[PDB]
Formats: sequence, C-alpha cells, structure tokens
Amino acid sequence: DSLRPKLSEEQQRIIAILLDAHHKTYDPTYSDFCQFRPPVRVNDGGGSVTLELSQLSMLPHLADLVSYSIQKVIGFAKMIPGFRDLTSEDQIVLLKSSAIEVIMLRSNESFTMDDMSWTCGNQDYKYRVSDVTKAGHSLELIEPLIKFQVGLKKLNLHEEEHVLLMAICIVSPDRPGVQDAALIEAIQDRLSNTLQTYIRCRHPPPGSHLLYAKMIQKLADLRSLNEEHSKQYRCLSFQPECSMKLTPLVLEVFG
Ligand SMILES: C[C@H](CCCC(C)(C)O)[C@H]1CC[C@@H]2C(/C=C/C3=C[C@@H](O)[C@@H](CCCO)[C@H](O)C3)=CCC[C@@]21C
Repeated sequence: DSLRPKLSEEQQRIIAILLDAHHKTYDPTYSDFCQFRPPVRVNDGGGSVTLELSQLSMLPHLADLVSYSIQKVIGFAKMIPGFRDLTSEDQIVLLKSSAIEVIMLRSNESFTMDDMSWTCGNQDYKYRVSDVTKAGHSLELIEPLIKFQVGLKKLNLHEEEHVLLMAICIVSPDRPGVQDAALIEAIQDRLSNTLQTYIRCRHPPPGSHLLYAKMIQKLADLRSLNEEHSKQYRCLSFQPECSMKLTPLVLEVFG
C-alpha cells in the first residue's frame, strides 16, 4: 500500500527555515579561512607520532577552523524550529554533545572523492589524512572518518535532507545530561517526520525509501566517531602548551 502523504504547509516551512539557516551559516567559498592562524606542514611522511605531538604544526589552523565551525553550528541550531523553546540548559547540553558530529556532517560539503580530501579549496586549504595527523590525531579516528565521508557522499543527499539530518543530530533526546527529554524528542519527531515525508515525496526512483534507514545509521556511526574523537582529544590535551594551539570555545566544548 505504501502511502506518500504530501508535505504539510508546516513541514514545507520547516524545510524553508532550515535551508535559510544553512545558507546563512555555511560559506561555500571558504572566504574567512585567511583569517585563521596559517596551516604549517613540516616534513613528517613517517608519518611519526613523536614528531607529530612535538610540533602539532597543523593544530592552530585546524583548531581555528573547528572553533569557527562550532560558532556556525550554534547559529544554525538557534534557527531550528523548536530549539529556542528548550531551556538554555538543554540547548547547551545538546550543542556541546553534538558539536563534533555536526562539524563532521557539515564538512561533507567540502569533502571530495576526487582525491579523498576536504577541499576548501585551493592548495593551502586542502586537508588530507596527513594534515589531520599533523594536528595530533591518529588513524583510529581519521580512517573511519574518511569512510564515513565517502558513505555520506554516496547517499547523494538533497540539500533538504542534509539540513534535516543535521537538525535531527543536534536535537537528540538521548544525550547525556538532558533534562526535558520528552520535549527534545517531540522536536526531533517533528523533524524526523518531515524528513521521512520529504524522502517519500521527493526522492526518485522510489522506493529508495530505504534512504531514511541509511541516514539514521549515519547518526549511529557519528556517535562512535564522537567517542573516538573524545579519547583522542584527551590525549592531545596532555601535550604541554597544547591549550595555546586551541581556542577558548574548543577547550570548553571538548574539555
Ligand atoms: C576530527 C577533526 C576535528 C579535529 C578537532 C580537534 C583538533 C579539536 O580535535 C576533523 C573533522 C572535520 C575537519 C576538517 C574540515 C572541516 C570543515 C570544512 C568545511 O566544510 C567547514 C567550513 C564551512 C564554512 O562554514 C565545515 O565546518 C567543516 C578537515 C580535516 C579533519 C577535521 C579537522
């Protein structure tokens, strides 16, 4: 029987708002990047945990890039229909625990399968596995992060699907420390129902109806990458003088 309800006026308005919020908080020209502390790539190739931790040569650049992105995510979240109805305490819980996951999601826009890099664009602002190891991370995080980016690219999401998946990621009732889980779940359900309906309505063949389960599985993968990131950030934080190379926002959000 397979019903395909039309998008309601409200679901249409939710999608419009989320598209606008994303266009206002994601610059696809990367024009701010010249403001970051500059990328430095030392001869590593080894490629040597000792040398990498000794220098952390790409960390000031990539920490500035991630701090800037956290600011853009705070901005995007504040525009999600319902998010402002939450207590400021739940807003912050949700932002701090989703921040790294939304950055991984939104970075898929600059990611290219041409050479498996995040291309912002350019030459100086092209980031590879080797650049991420020069910021103190290891293959345990980087390799599955690359797998994740390829997996997501190949979903070929509509922009409507991409912005809804980010909103659903942020408003998750199962984050540690949330207080009004039912309200967050209500907001999420409204977003998830919008996404489900959108996919049925708008996505060819179909049924690549199955697309919705694939997107939910990405949200599960993101939780595992978040835990690996936390482990590695802890290690990074033990490197003497590391805090200089980070930013106050990054320090707070991650520890
Ligand atoms: C795991 C790591 C975060 C490391 C953070 C640290 C050092 C704090 O632990 C990686 C996650 C992705 C990140 C990355 C590129 C990210 C982005 C590029 C553009 O698409 C961005 C700007 C768009 C304009 O708003 C988007 O926000 C994110 C490349 C190389 C690996 C990472 C540095």
